[PDB]
Amino acid sequence: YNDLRDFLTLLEQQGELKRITLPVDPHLEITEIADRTLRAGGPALLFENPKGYSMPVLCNLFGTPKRVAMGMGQEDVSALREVGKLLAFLKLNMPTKRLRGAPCQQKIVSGDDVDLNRIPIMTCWPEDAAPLITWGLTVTRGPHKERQNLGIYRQQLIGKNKLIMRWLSHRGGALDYQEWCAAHPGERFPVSVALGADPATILGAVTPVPDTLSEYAFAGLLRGTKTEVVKCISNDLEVPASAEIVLEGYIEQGETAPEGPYGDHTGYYNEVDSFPVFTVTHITQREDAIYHSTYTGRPPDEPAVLGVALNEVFVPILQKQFPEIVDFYLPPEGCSYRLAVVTIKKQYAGHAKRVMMGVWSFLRQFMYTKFVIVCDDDVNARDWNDVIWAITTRMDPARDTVLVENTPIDYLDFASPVSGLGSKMGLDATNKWPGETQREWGRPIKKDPDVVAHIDAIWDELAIF
Amino acid sequence: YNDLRDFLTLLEQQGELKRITLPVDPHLEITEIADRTLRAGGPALLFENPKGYSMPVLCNLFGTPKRVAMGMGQEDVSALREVGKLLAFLKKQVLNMPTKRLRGAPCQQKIVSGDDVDLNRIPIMTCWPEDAAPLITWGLTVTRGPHKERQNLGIYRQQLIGKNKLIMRWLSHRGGALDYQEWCAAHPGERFPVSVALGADPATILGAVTPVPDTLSEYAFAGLLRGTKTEVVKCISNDLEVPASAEIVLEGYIEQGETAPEGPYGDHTGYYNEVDSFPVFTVTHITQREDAIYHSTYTGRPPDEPAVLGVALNEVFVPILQKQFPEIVDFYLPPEGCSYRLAVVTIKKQYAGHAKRVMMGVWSFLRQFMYTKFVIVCDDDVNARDWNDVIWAITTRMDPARDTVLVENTPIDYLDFASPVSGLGSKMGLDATNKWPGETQREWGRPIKKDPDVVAHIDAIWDELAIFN
Ligand SMILES: Cc1cc2c3c(c1C)C(C)(C)CC=[N+]3c1c([nH]c(=O)[nH]c1=O)N2C[C@H](O)[C@H](O)[C@H](O)COP(=O)(O)O
Ligand SMILES: Cc1cc2c3c(c1C)C(C)(C)CC=[N+]3c1c([nH]c(=O)[nH]c1=O)N2C[C@H](O)[C@H](O)[C@H](O)COP(=O)(O)O
Ligand SMILES: [Mn+2]
Ligand SMILES: [Mn+2]
Ligand code: NA
Ligand code: NA
Repeated sequence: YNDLRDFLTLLEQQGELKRITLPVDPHLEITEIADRTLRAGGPALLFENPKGYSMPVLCNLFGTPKRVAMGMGQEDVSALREVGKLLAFLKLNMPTKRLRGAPCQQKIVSGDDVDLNRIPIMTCWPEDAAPLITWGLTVTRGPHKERQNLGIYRQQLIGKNKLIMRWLSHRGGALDYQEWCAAHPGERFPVSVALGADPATILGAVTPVPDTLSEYAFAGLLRGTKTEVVKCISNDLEVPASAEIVLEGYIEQGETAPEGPYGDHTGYYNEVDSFPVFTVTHITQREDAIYHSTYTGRPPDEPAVLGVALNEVFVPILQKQFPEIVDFYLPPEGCSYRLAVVTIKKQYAGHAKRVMMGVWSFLRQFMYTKFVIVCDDDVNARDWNDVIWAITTRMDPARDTVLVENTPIDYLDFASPVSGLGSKMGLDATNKWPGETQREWGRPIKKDPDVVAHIDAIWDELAIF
Repeated sequence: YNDLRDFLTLLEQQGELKRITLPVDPHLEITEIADRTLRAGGPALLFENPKGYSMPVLCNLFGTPKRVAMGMGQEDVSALREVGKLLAFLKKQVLNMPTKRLRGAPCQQKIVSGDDVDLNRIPIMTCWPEDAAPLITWGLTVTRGPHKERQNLGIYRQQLIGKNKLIMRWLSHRGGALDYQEWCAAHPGERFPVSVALGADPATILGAVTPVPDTLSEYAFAGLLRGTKTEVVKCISNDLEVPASAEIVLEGYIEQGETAPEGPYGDHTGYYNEVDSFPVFTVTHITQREDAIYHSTYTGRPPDEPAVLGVALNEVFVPILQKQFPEIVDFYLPPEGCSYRLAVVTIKKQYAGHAKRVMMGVWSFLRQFMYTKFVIVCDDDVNARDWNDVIWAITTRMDPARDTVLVENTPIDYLDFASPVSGLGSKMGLDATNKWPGETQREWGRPIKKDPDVVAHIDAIWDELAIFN
């Protein structure tokens, strides 16, 4: 049973983990180092000597797509499509195996002894309001079913034992809380947060499984074995037995705090807003605990890289519905969800428009995607040289652009005319068939596949780089 | 005086030239290798062992903008901006800079003529699988008209159609085609002398492709880029002058009335153009160096070497645009947009609506951009040349329907089959600037700026951190 430490050893053996012994400040400096590292596609980083703390800080864990694949037990990034077919089928799944004891409860501190200032919580960007917890798996139950939701919600430090719980309203945690308030007026909402669980559990948290299903069950499928958990000390929620640190407590109904500003995955600061306060009554941890953290900012960042790997999971699901789709890609540069490029085997005049409408309606992850570019299958969706070529040689802008107004848009997207509402643009860059054009369309240059294959074979021997 | 061989030694010293000793076919395989190389921003390539020939093939010479700059003697590509300002002023007496004529030159060490001429001995490349035939792609075609002394140099592609016959595919507004057309009127039925140089020095090659006036010889502009007069030699069979340092020269004539169906050939748009008739160039002499090297390239789906050349030569217009529109910080036409079809412009925005004035300027000020169908406008925090910045701007600063300008029934290239009607089509401008009060009623986002003190500290300890190892 691989916990997180086993994963770090695996990475270190493969030159995918680097230990920093120099003094480095959790205030701003770690983010700067990790940002350079990620942008050059370097290793995961373990800062063994954070200025002013004894607990090492692990970050950039999932800063390459390879390391996301490795964290699901697979060799490479193409294996992620198979986990996508699996995800199709859930739309008996395996419960958790509850241990009687666990390393994450070796050292326990509670009540007045709780001090989150002892943890090397990072400050990411210069005008961020305060230190911010960024890799917490938040565990909740609602009042109406047994299912335990795991989510990643950022958490601002506001006291020795107070965090802000910044879940957006469509998240599992926020729905569970909202229902608890209606169904049990005035009663404290139990909550627990696990830091540094095994990678299958972490990636399971972030994969959008149904709300009906526990993210613990999915992680079991990725792992091949049941997720090992332990009952929390102060509530009936279960947390991963291998966790490095666990926070337990509750949300007092009505209690809220102004959150942020914080730099966001779009590369801008979110302005201040109110969210629930999470009161921390217990902090449990391993001997030798490692603090797992990250940051978001201008893309690409670790979330963006996670998001590119998880898009591979969705390709199969889309292809099941739309078998004409050859590839489907959401570039990191587009803030991970705002632009999609789709390639198809076009079969009839107008086909591109059906595909756009499918991207905008089929799955909710893409409901808010404001640019969609559709191309033929001779275009590599992942290369702007091909995509721009297609746009500039197969479109007449006014004929081939679809605009739709008053559509749902992310409420934090300041570029839309009104919060929550905006337009979308679809670019039909497919070759135009009779009916779509009265001109003689051009015959595109295709490569000889035998020449390509021969050059693949002798490429290393050629030794050009 | 740097000839081409000196340039290749310079490149090799800097890891910018790679010699391939493996057997490689000029039919299709070289193009494939060069294409991968260029798309990964790799070196120039010298295939020392082309399957079925003894003459090495040089390609991807100018596949990088750096190497275009190096070929003009410079560190970087901006020196072309100074040429921008110079070309402005002519609309400078010692820009009446002639050629220096040598008697004898390495390009005439080995000579072959009449029935001995066999172009099949040259490793002429076939670029794409459905191309009609092997194609000469880096020939500097030299011509004189009957009415002035000026020698025009152009690059016109030439299909192989016989042991001693090429098709001369010059479009009708080119210098060569005008010279020929005038010769026919002024000397009915007389053969039109023409010569083609392969593998000249880099300043000559780059000069050939610069858009100088028809009044001026492209040999004179190369002299300005070089700093010294272009060294030439008289041809054997005519009075035209070719670069002394050329690796190979073809001499001959066009027989009036003689034409051949040309192509299909794949071209810089990434499509095949269909068959069409052009004059036939009859080759009477082939002169060359000892150890001659064949310089070639290919055009196809961008980016290719022509596109990269085109991008470096557009730097010439930035200064001219900036004189008119000083708000413009950068102006870039990516190769992947067929070199002219999309432009990205960055500005210091000064008032609501500013992006729209700029779009209209791109579409109206200069003729080279009249036919540009997409324009993206951004602020000066965006590097116009990095799709990671440009896509970021588009996706964080636009509402698609509010911020997109479409205009219909505008001039479009007649060969752009994607427009509804030949010569007529729409254009799109994307305003991706930050929206000011008036343009939006929302509170706009404040971007994340780094602490310069943090950055500086990390620069200092970066090597000691040793993240790579
Ligand atoms: C990986 C990751 C995902 C974050 C995230 C972060 C990371 C590292 C941070 C901490 C660096 C900064 C932004 N975080 C938030 C977030 N979702 C959310 O509602 N609020 C957030 O603050 N997301 C997304 C959220 O965790 C995923 O969408 C879950 O799949 C939601 O699960 P649920 O649907 O079960 O609630
Ligand atoms: C660099 C380069 C430029 C080509 C070119 C090529 C290259 C490598 C080829 C050979 C690979 C394939 C497409 N070529 C043609 C071409 N112009 C033309 O009329 N027919 C062509 O076939 N162009 C452009 C043309 O040579 C330039 O516009 C010259 O500046 C013309 O000079 P002029 O204005 O003095 O006639
Ligand atoms: Mn969930
Ligand atoms: Mn000319
Ligand atoms: Na979740
Ligand atoms: Na020219």
